[PDB]
Amino acid sequence: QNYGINLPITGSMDITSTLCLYYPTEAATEINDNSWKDTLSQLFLTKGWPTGSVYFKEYTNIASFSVDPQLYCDYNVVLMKYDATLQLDMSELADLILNEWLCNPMDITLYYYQQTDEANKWISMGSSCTIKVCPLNTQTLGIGCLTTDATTFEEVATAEKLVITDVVDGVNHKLDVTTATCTIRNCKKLGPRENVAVIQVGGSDILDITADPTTAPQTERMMRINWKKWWQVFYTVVDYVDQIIQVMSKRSRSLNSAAFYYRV
Amino acid sequence: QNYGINLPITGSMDIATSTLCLYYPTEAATEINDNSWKDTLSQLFLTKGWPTGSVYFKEYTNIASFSVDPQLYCDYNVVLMKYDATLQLDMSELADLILNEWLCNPMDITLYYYQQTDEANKWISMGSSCTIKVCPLNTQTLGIGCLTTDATTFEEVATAEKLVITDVVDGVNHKLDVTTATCTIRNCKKLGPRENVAVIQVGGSDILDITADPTTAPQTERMMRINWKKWWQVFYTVVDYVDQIIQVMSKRSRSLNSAAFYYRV
Amino acid sequence: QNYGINLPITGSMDIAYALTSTLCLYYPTEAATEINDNSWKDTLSQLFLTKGWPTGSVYFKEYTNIASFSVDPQLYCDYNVVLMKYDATLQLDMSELADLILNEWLCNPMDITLYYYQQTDEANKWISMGSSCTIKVCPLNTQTLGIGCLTTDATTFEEVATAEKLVITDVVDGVNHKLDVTTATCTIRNCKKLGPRENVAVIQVGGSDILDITADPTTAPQTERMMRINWKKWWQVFYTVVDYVDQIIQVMSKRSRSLNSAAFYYRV
Amino acid sequence: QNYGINLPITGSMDIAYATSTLCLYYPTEAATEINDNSWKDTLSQLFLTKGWPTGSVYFKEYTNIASFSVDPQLYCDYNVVLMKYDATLQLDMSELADLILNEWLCNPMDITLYYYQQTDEANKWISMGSSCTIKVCPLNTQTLGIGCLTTDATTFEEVATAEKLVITDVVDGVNHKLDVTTATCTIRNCKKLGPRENVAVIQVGGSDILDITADPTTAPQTERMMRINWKKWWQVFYTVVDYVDQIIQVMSKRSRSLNSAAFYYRV
Amino acid sequence: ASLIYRQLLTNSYTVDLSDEIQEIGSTKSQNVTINPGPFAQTGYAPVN
Ligand SMILES: [Ca+2]
Ligand SMILES: [Ca+2]
Ligand SMILES: [Ca+2]
Ligand SMILES: [Ca+2]
Ligand SMILES: [Ca+2]
Ligand SMILES: [Ca+2]
Ligand SMILES: [Ca+2]
Ligand SMILES: [Ca+2]
Ligand SMILES: [Ca+2]
Ligand SMILES: [Ca+2]
Ligand SMILES: [Ca+2]
Ligand SMILES: [Ca+2]
Repeated sequence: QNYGINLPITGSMDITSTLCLYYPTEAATEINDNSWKDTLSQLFLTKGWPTGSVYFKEYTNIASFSVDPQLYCDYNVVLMKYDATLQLDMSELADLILNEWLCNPMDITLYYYQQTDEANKWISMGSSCTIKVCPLNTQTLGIGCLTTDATTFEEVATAEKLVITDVVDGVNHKLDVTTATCTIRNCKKLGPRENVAVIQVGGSDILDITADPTTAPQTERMMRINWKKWWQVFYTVVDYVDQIIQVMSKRSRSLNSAAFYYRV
Repeated sequence: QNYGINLPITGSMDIATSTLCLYYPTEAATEINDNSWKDTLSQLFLTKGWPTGSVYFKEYTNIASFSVDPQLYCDYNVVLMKYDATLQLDMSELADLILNEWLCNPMDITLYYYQQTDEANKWISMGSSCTIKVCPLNTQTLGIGCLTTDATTFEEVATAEKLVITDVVDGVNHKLDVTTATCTIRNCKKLGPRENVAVIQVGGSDILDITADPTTAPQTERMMRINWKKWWQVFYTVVDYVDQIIQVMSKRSRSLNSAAFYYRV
Repeated sequence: QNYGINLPITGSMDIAYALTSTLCLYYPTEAATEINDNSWKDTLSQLFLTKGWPTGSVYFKEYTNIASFSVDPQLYCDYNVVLMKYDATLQLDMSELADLILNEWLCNPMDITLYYYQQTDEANKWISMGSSCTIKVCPLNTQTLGIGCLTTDATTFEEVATAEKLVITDVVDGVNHKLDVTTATCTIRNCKKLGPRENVAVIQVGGSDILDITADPTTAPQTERMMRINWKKWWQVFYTVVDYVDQIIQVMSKRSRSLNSAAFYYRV
Repeated sequence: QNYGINLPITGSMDIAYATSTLCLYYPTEAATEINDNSWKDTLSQLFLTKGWPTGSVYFKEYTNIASFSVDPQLYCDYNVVLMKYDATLQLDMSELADLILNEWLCNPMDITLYYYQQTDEANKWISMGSSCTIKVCPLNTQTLGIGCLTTDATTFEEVATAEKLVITDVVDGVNHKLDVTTATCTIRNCKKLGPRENVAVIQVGGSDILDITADPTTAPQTERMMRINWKKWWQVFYTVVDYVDQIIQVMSKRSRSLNSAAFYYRV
Repeated sequence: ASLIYRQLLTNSYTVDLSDEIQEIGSTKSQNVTINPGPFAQTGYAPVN
């Protein structure tokens, strides 16, 4: 209980959880049974999860879910339906919910903002996020744009529910986001979030959760299954819950000993 | 991992980028009646030694409105709270919520009876209009001074409150009747202090009971108070003495999610 | 000679030890239609002879569709190479076919009108094949009463397949189920995955690599025998297969089950 | 790799040492006489007493020996086939018993192009189908027929006519041309490998008439070939259930094959 | 004195008999299965 300090841990070589399951409304529509949640709860009970420990969350679309996706649970499994036209949206959602972000406010009408390093990004969430950026040189004049006129700005998003923006580091920008229907925050990626796993249904493993173009890492918590029946999807998840949990882990920020290290 | 929390640290008794959020009521901005005052304050903070782009200004209309799920954004948070004689309890509740670390679990009043385990266990309810009525139950799960079926006989402990910290007798089950449509109630435990936030009260006397115990009324270093007649003077005071305020505060308590409470399902 | 037992095999790590088979190539009718040459099988046979395969050792099998081929894909041949055409809407069908023809399955019968069924292990599935499979399952609690379904009424059953030529159902292990398969056209068996089938390799001619032959959602292994190519000409596809037959055979191996040392180990 | 089949096993002569599936093939006559809807459920319950858990005993129904001989399938670890004796079907019973009880390795036999010869006494020609009509013309060393013109099939010597299952044995070492009716028949060149302990045959009625060897000087009566006198199919089924222990003890499930086919196919 | 713990653990099969004594006096009730599902929306026919 010496919180807040990092002390070396020496080891010798010679020697009650809650699960949340997020699914699209299409799944419930196809199931077309109102007792399906209770059925899955009883199946999870057979797998060992006591009744009431499994929560079922429904979202209408990846677009809607991407608006501040709060996941309160010891373990979270998100069933993401693949659409070939939503590759970037799926990637951004996965990046936001599979990593821990420390976000600070942004007041675009009062300050110019730059990204300090590779771990820094601008995360914008809202009804309609339209982000236009004007880079400034060392004299505080636009490069390819005019600070006074926002039409000349360079548009990097349009009516986006969720957008992760990555401008060139070390250069100040003037932003012109739609603060009325969007909130933009200057975030830094601390690391992975072991609490959450994504199971894509359909598609061909198209997810880039790294802004680096030279890497498209496929973590153990990113899974993909071919599907035709949502009942079979849910049966697979229930039957292999043990493997999914083993792939995931408790949230380090949640655990005690995270006090004074950006807890929760 | 453990970060070695279970390990001792030995020290010798002889050896020898952050952000600042300022919460203010709309009254202050109205009285100042200047459009560039935020830029002016940013420049004055720069003179103090705060890099441009590190100070942010958050505005709330009222203490009651701000009490609805307050958000703590920066590494240092400083809330200017205006004193009203009729809002002593509201100021105390808001100060308790934003100065102490809370761990809250969901409550489903419509399907369960609830009790407070220990003195640290309170019921924090927030929303547009919270109206909590309670019925204590005896050992046989029967109402005491109330009919469990009939809610009109329940005892009213809050009325159209934006924020309530209800404290009932420990070890006694209660049936709760609240307006869940315009209010959410959570079973919270006070973990401890939150050195990330400080409250400067502009106005009246030293009135902030951040402890439910009636025999204790602590006044921590983060609970400051000033006498005011001009909001420009108030802000000049804050800017000039930011170093003292920061020294009183500690940025390590900053949370990841900016919510006033840690939520557990 | 000592069949049926498992005697340890001992070998040395510091010793130097300084055609007859048969190949079957399965392709869709689209390939033949595009090639539009009567003697194309003979031409490929001659080219295989150039590569070292005696004439008469290369068989050319034609299937109309993936869906039709999935109905009992009998491959009796020392080496089998299945060129399956990718379709965006048939990912699960392709995965099921690949699993069925790439793994060894020990299957027992299922009389769903006499018995409830439970899968006892991660390697136990229900494989159903036929003209039209429509599997509808009802899980039962410990009282043999349906969970979320009515044991007496099938319309309340939960459907996990609809007019499927081939399907591999995986239900929650350890719980009894009452099934309502359409046995009038489709037959269902309780199968256990012994392991990989070295005889068969599948070349996906088309889109990206989407096959996963493991029910476990956490793993999608891409073994040696699962190959993938891009294409615009079936002649080019066949030329590639002929030219790199040696690599394909090296990736594959003779079927372990049919080896005369597997006697009393589920074959010969 | 090879399970160490080439290595030896040394056992001592003194040291004290001290879910299988069961298929029951029966004719439709049995079901008709039983005349009960749930007799399979009853027999399942009774097997449960002998120790076979529910879901392990399966009942297969075949209309006739003739039909069942058309590519028979062996589904369970222990396959018990009840064969109804008919004095006019002795050879059919013998052929079916040989096919199921003995393991066979068969190769394809394209007859429209190639002459074929039997190699050793272990090689036969097994033909199955709706109607297998086989006419063989032996050839001398010059590839000319012996007692039959090669071109004209009417001179060929018939060996089977409209048969569901035929196990043809011709003189070894002499080529033959076969005019087999391939439209409704498939003929394969097979070799008998050895016994199949997976399957046992129980003959109801009759007088112990089954030769499972092509050799005329030998009609072995293995332990898996059994016979019982019968007058009620309920009595027959109760006998089988009550004595399943003895039948299983006489059988062995290590011969369970990966596929249900009665023969191993090699191209 | 440990005999109290040992005997309390040993003679625990009588708890079942006490439970049966309570059960026989308990009042019993039964519940019927609840018709579930997204019930089809059927309204009035078109009339004049
Ligand atoms: Ca521009
Ligand atoms: Ca987006
Ligand atoms: Ca950047
Ligand atoms: Ca209040
Ligand atoms: Ca009252
Ligand atoms: Ca209390
Ligand atoms: Ca399929
Ligand atoms: Ca149902
Ligand atoms: Ca399963
Ligand atoms: Ca003649
Ligand atoms: Ca015959
Ligand atoms: Ca012969």
